[PDB]
Amino acid sequence: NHKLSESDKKSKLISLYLLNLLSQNNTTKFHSELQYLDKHIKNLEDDSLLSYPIKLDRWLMEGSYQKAWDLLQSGSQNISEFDSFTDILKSAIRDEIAKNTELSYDFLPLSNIKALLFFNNEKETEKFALERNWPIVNSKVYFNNQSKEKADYEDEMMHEEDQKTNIIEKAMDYAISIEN
Amino acid sequence: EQKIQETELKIRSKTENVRRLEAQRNALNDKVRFIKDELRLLQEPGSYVGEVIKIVSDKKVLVKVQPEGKYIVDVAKDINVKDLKASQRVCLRSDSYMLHKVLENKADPLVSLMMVEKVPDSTYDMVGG
Amino acid sequence: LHHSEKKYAEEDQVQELLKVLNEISKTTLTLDPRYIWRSLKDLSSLRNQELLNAETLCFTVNVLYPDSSSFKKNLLKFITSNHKSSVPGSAELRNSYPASFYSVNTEKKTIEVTAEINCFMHLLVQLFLWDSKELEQLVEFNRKVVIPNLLCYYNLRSLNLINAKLWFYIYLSHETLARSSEEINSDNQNIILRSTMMKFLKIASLKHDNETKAMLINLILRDFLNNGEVDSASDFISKLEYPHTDVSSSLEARYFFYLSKINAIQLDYSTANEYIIAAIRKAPHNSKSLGFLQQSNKLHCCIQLLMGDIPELSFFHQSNMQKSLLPYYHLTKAVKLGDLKKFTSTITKYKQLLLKDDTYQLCVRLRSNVIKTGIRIISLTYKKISLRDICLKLNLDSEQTVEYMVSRAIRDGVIEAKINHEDGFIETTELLNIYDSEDPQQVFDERIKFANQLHDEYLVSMRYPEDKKTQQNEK
Amino acid sequence: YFKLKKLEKEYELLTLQEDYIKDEQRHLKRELKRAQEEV
Amino acid sequence: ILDKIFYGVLDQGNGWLYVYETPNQDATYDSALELVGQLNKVVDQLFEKAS
Amino acid sequence: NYEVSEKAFLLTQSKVSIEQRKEAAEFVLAKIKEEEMAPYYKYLCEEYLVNNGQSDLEHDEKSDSLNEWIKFDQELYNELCKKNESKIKELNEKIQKLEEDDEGELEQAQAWINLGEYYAQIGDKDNAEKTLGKSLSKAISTGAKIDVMLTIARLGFFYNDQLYVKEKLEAVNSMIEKGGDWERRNRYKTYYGIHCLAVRNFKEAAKLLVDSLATFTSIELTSYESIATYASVTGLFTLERTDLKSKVIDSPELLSLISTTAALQSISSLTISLYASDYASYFPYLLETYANVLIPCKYLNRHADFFVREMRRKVYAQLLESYKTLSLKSMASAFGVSVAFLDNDLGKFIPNKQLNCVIDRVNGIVETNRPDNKNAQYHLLVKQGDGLLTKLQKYGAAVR
Amino acid sequence: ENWDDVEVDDDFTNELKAELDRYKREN
Repeated sequence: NHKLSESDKKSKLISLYLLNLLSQNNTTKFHSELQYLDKHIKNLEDDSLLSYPIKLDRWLMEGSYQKAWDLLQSGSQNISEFDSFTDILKSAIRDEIAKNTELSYDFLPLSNIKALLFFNNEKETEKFALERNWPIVNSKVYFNNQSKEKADYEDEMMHEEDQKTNIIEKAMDYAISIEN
Repeated sequence: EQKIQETELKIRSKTENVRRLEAQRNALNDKVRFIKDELRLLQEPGSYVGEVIKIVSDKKVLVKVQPEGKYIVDVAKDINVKDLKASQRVCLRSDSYMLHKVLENKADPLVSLMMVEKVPDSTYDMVGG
Repeated sequence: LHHSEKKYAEEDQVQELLKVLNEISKTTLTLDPRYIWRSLKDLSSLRNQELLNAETLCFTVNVLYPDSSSFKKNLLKFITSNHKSSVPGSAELRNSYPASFYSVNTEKKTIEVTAEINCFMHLLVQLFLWDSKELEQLVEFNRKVVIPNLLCYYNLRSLNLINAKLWFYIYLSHETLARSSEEINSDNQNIILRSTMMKFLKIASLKHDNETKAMLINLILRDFLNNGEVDSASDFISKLEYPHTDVSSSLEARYFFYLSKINAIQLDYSTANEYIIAAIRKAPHNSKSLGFLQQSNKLHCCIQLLMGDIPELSFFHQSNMQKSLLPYYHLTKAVKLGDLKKFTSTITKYKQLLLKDDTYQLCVRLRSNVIKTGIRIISLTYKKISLRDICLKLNLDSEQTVEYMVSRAIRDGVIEAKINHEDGFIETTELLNIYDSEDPQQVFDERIKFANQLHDEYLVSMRYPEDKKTQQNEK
Repeated sequence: YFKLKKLEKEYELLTLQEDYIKDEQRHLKRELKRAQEEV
Repeated sequence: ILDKIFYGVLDQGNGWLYVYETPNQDATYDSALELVGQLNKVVDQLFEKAS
Repeated sequence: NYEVSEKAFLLTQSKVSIEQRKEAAEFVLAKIKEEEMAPYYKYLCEEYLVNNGQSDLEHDEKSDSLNEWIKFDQELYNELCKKNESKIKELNEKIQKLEEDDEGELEQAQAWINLGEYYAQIGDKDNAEKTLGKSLSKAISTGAKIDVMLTIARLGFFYNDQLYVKEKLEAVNSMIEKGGDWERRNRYKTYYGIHCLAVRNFKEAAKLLVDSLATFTSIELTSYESIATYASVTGLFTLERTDLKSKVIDSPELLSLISTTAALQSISSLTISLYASDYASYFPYLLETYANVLIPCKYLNRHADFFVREMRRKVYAQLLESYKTLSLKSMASAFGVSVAFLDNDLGKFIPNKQLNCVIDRVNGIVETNRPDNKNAQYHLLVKQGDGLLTKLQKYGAAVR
Repeated sequence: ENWDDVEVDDDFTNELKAELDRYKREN
């Protein structure tokens, strides 16, 4: 606890650090320094600089991109020195929506996705579909829901193929453990 | 003594791997030894069945066998004639013809027909008027 | 009057000291002195109030003082002591006996009695200080003396349990001093305290003492929460140096209580949900453990609300502690019903009650769980529901806001449905019928593992308490 | 130093007693099945 | 249908009788639930007699 | 003393038919004056605290009752103490003769039996239980032992004692040998059925209430129409449609109740509407029964509206199995249900998995889900198995 | 008891009679 250090750049650089952990998409250390600060109540509420990155992540997991994207584009505080993280953080919403439409949406028209991803031109929609390998039909986009090789990590748990063989092998090992 | 101090945990660790398994092995081995030694007990002629009638000062008890006649045998050295009385079911040994132990007492009904009912269920509330 | 008072309590203290003195002299027995020290804390706490403070004065006079002459005078200076003619050299209980710490061989320095006497001397000091609640200079004076004394001794197998309970009072007296008054010296004092805990913990790793490391880890994990360093707690628990064998049930419940709070900010509630449940079963139900069960149950209700699933409500009313559980009762009702204004008004009035336990910050993130749970509830109602009808029940803003929230939860496999824009409704992709799949087979394997584990744990202690029956002569 | 090496020899004695009981007790199971059926 | 004479389900909209009636399976739930329920009373008697 | 506890409960909270409070208040005032109980006139002050429709007017002007003064005074209290001191003088005169005589164990117990009735009629609860324990050990048979339980059950129904009364209830049942004794059967099944009410067991409530030996009707605790009242309420849960046409509709004990007591109407309006599965007639009979049955009864109004949620759950399952796909407006013009308020009514069940109904919000039609399968049945073993393993780990680690 | 065993609903209590009224009027 040190009450003799106060400056306009003190709360500014702390807010920039919270935007760096969100830019790299890390929720581990980002959820740590929020509760642990000099003042974790007054400085994170009345001050608009420290409360700016809080409303971005809280509304990100909430699922509301209407008022969350406004602070990353038309916001007041992101103009001058906070515009560096905008080129990344704004690209995080379009990546999450792109992964959401691959499951719950089989196909959707190209006119709606332009407004969903907040694009001012149709060339950005077609260019973004090529990076994610999206087949394009007339006035529509298709999603085949293609996955990667196996899943995640931790071999022999929901990862390698033919998991029913190991279940049988493990089930036969309980009778030996009883005799031991 | 860096190596000796780190191995001090094995003092009580190996002790639990011996004393615990020793009792489980001895209890299992004694069960095997008692079964293999049962052949000597199966070849034993066994014992008869009789009842105690009267006693004397010679440590000779009168045993009445139901199928056979009466035989006056000697009580065991671990017992005496103080705990023996009339109408007592006991165990009469065969080969040595001596008393072993006491089984049970005589039943309440005697002679031909004896009706014994203690503390019946009939009360004053069961009889009206 | 005061003469017969000092002889009664000192004789009771020496009687308990001679019992543990002969046990550590023959070979090494660490089990018997440990069971006596459990009741020693309760017997000494009640005894310190009776016969005033004069029971500990003659105990220092009896045994030889390596460091302890000037330490008792500093303790008697703060209370403004009146002279009873207590000057050492009056009462002599030794009188040249072997169990009395024979004096001639002690004064000639041909034998060393300081090992058991000095380590036990510091134990009775912290017990009287915790009863009278003395602070400031008296707290710092003890912390400065004890640290070099523990470094000088080799800390044998029997010596590691003497100071095992002393570290608890070092951290306890330092936290009560900071919460009482805040100054610039309170922050610099905690820096040295952090280095002292790590130096002694690393030395205890070679001795492999079960109770010593159990008390340290409980104090170190709590220090990371107050100092606010998560990265130190993440790597500390990765080593897994905490033995589960001989540690007490009270020390185990404190260990699992910290893991639930650490994993709460890591967004993994699968492992954190088991640690908060296991900590309740390991904690006693007695009155002295009510303080731990009160805080542990407050965390369990918050974890379930963070998992998106409504827990069993029967725990609130059936328990007798519901007086403190009233703020958490309205939180579950707001998340379940999905009312937006009810949740904001609940955390506003109860913010004062949620500030002490630092659970108000977790309630800020429950704002998202209000809608995410409501979407899961309405999805489990009807397989096909209109898009505009969802905003009518929850009083949402528009159809573009609900469109993102439904597709957000399916990433973790929560809703398990699909949104049809051309059709106009949201169809649920869950047909159940898992009886034809292999998914329940994986859960059934872990259940039998718990059975064979308890069977092996049943073999851990079975014959062990009966091992001394055969060697001891019976009838 | 003399008593230090005696502790290592004690572990060898406890190992020989541990390996014998585990081998003998498991061997009693074969003898128990025989003894019960023969009598 | 409600009297359990013949198990079935009707259709009011299209006016049809959909396939409904199916047999049950024992030794799965009812036999296991009643078995665990009886074993729960045994565990309650173990701790009661252990003290 | 059935009307004593009934009229006292009507003055606690009544939201329907406030005119019944007048006949209830005028009865409890004339009953206490004609009886020997001192404190039951004083208990009216503490028992009605914090209740809607207050019967006491002192500092609270919100009382809606017709008789607003229950206030305790020393005028009636002193008159009741004179009858208590005059009666105990006659009993102690007889007990003193019994102590000097001591003929058998029946006369020694009869001294405490007269006290067990005296201390129960003067308003003593714990003092009466101390007198009943002496007569229990001095009883010559089980005939005088069950009369002790009758007084215990009397003080237990008024004060709602689920511990001391339930323990002594099974004590007389077990003893040495139960047998076919009428006293240990008829009385046990009725009293234990009342204890199952408050705890809402519903497993033994249908068997020990809907099915009764003949009339019961001891008149001391509960009455004839009361046993048949709870039978209609409890018979709608455990008893399925097979037993509704046997032990409910065709039960001979309920055939003469229609022509006798017309104030119940729970064995006709509720039974016929459920057996015919007609929601049009079943809806208006819910509030008519809720007013004249659930509210006046002591063991019902404590829950009340919860029963409305449970009773409506029964009729929703009756229609669900009668169709697969149905429009929402079909039952609106036929069974008289509101389409706008139908989603809120079914919204308290379907998300809780209480009903399989599925309504399509697009075309406004209702569907039917799978009522039973193997997966839903194994979920009960998961919660039962995991809950059992907790006791094994808790009791296993506690003993060491 | 807990969940809906106690709180139940506390709504649409006296409004059940209004459902039959609106059906016999607006018809």
